[PDB]
Amino acid sequence: SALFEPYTLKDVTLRNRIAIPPMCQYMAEDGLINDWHQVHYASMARGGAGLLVVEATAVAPEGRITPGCAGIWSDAHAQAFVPVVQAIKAAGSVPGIQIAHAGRKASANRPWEGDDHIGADDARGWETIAPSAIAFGAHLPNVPRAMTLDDIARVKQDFVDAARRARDAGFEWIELHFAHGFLGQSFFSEHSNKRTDAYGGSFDNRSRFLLETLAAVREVWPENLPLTARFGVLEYDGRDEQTLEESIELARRFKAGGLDLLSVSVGFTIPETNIPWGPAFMGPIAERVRREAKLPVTSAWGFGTPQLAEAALQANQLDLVSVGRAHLADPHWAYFAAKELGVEKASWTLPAPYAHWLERY
Amino acid sequence: SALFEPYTLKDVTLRNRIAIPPMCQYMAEDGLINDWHQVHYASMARGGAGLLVVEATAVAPEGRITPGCAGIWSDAHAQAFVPVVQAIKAAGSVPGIQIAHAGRKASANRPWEGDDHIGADDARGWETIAPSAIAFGAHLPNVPRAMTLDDIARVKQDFVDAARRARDAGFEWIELHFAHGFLGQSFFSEHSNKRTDAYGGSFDNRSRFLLETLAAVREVWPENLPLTARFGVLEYDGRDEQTLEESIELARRFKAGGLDLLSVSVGFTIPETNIPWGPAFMGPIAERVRREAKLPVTSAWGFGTPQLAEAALQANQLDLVSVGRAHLADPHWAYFAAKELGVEKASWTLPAPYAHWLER
Ligand SMILES: Cc1cc2nc3c(=O)[nH]c(=O)nc-3n(C[C@H](O)[C@H](O)[C@H](O)COP(=O)(O)O)c2cc1C
Ligand SMILES: Cc1cc2nc3c(=O)[nH]c(=O)nc-3n(C[C@H](O)[C@H](O)[C@H](O)COP(=O)(O)O)c2cc1C
Ligand SMILES: CCOC(=O)/C(=N\O)C(=O)CC
Ligand SMILES: CCOC(=O)/C(=N\O)C(=O)CC
Ligand SMILES: CCOC(=O)/C(=N\O)C(=O)CC
Repeated sequence: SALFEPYTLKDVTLRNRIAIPPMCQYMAEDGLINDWHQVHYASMARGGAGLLVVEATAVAPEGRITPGCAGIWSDAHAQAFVPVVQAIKAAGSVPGIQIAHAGRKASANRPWEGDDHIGADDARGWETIAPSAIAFGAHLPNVPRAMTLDDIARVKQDFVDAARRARDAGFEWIELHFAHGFLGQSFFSEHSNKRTDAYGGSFDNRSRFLLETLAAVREVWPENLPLTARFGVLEYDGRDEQTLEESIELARRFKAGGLDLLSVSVGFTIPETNIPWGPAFMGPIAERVRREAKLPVTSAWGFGTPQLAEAALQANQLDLVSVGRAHLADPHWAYFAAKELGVEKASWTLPAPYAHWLERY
Repeated sequence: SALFEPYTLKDVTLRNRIAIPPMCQYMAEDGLINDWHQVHYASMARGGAGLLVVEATAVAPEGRITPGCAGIWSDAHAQAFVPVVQAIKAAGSVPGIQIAHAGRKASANRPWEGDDHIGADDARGWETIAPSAIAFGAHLPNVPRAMTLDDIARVKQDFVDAARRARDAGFEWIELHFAHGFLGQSFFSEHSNKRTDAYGGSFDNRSRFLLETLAAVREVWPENLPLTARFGVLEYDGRDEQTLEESIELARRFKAGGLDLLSVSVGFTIPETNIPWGPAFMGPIAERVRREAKLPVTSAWGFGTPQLAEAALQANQLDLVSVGRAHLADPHWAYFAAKELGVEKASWTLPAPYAHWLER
């Protein structure tokens, strides 16, 4: 089964092609993770996935999405991740982390607590930042302040500091969150970036924040550990042909800047779109990025059945299959997949205290 | 769905009828649980089960099955369970514990490391105790030492101390392990109990260790928290009708002694048996014990599908359905069952960080 072949990238070897993509839990306090996260991540790692990318972790307080988001903006925040890193490794999985800045989508309620921008008189809310003073709209009406050049320098340094903290906490894989309408994606998109300086306008200028952030992180993140990014390559906004061509060109420049693998996603930069949700719908687009930019890729958004995952690997559309919600439903999804794909000794996808009994069940 | 109706026993209310029965993990060291157990129990509790009975926990070192078994024979051992109690409660489940003594089946290798008695030359092993100096046989050939009267008093006190520790660690449900061929079951069974003193021979004498242990635990375990036991009610040894009748009579005595619920199982006292493994096969026997002894019951051994579990409750064969191996496969099995049984807002069987997204 292709899904259960190992994968080597730099000094990291994953035991299979099942990756758990970053999934915010909204359970942190002042950026500090706790026993929610410890059990959540350790249990999924024991389930058999080869790579576990920890949820979007804010590089700065105002870069959280919500008051429940994890942060890594201080050394104390980084130290809180050490037991998570070590528990993932103890389970035989590889610990990664996505470092992030929510941009104009920040200062929002948890999804089950309204999912919308926090009211201005609520002490929990904060002023958001973005390339331009333009609101997302819909449930996120707050207008961000437009970043200064000093803000751009500061946020880049926050990404650098976060990457060095992640390295010292023991993460073996890093993902820069340049997708999903957050700060990096919003610098790239003409919908959200109306700047008139070196960071807006032309393709080079709109790419600049992302390329400079990557280059600054590349200095501090080790060459021997995968340096990855998540990027929304189209918006489903009626501009898909031109946006794909630009996004693929940016992927080529990411590769020239030392990126090892690209997590291919959707932009979600504005609400006025028509995303054609369906099983494995990103497969063909991820394959085009992989082939045209000549970089390994992962993707998500509907690959969460064993056969869909296997087919995407056999078609060389992906190098790793990211399976998110299925792992919230069943932390042992990798074992479920091993059974469904007929892996020999499938129960030994799990540790011995489970595997021994399930072999004979 | 009957499987998702709450259950009240004494002061405890379970959010549904799904119980996770005790399942040894073989991952402790010197009786002390660790990160293996912490994540294992917390994750299953978040999965939605209403009751989580922690694995057989030895009341004394020689009462472990293996060198990896949990213990509660000191106050430090009990404190190690506190974070497990807290995590189970934080998930909205109810924490229970099975306290145990493996008797002649003790001093064995872990199941994936041979599953057999540790050899006499191997310093990891220890001398085992039992009612009589007679081996289980098969893969457990070591002949135990027959307990002295002082040994019997000591083991009873160990059960008392274990129950007191479980109480003060915050467990809300206790289960005495009188099943599965271990010490308590082996006092009851004529196969293993050849004693000629007050603890063997007649029905009263064979029951005595179990009834005295229950009574001693009763003096320390709170009246307002369920006091339960697991007991093998037949062996499938060609003596089933007589063994069932006297096991049910003992259950009546347990009831009179304050037992709140009986986990009905098989004896496993000797290897020479013919157990008819199959889906929900214990249903009819559990129902007979429940009805004849007038005690609430749970059982296991093949109820691990949503429809089998639901059917057993609708038929009033069980009060709680114990689902073991399915929770090792999927620690969110209760959520899987809620979906299968058409529970409204089934995803909210899980906590919010999962439930919100799975609803959509
Ligand atoms: C609860 C939840 C939280 C998420 N948080 C993140 C995140 O922190 N960073 C990110 O890039 N994507 C995040 N996503 C998107 C997922 O990584 C993934 O792309 C999505 O769940 C689709 O994959 P699936 O169909 O296998 O669930 C999240 C998704 C969910 C359901
Ligand atoms: C790994 C494992 C460990 C077990 N440990 C215990 C135990 O500590 N105490 C006990 O009374 N039964 C124990 N059992 C028996 C189970 O509680 C249960 O009766 C059995 O798994 C059958 O239920 P199931 O068909 O739902 O798995 C164990 C079973 C398994 C698979
Ligand atoms: C809908 C696109 O946005 C996401 O997938 C997401 N959370 O839901 C994140 O990226 C959190 C950082
Ligand atoms: C300096 C080179 O940049 C370009 O010419 C360009 N657009 O202006 C593209 O590459 C389109 C993606
Ligand atoms: C023979 C059946 O015995 C069991 O089910 C069991 N473990 O497998 C225990 O009870 C451990 C205390």
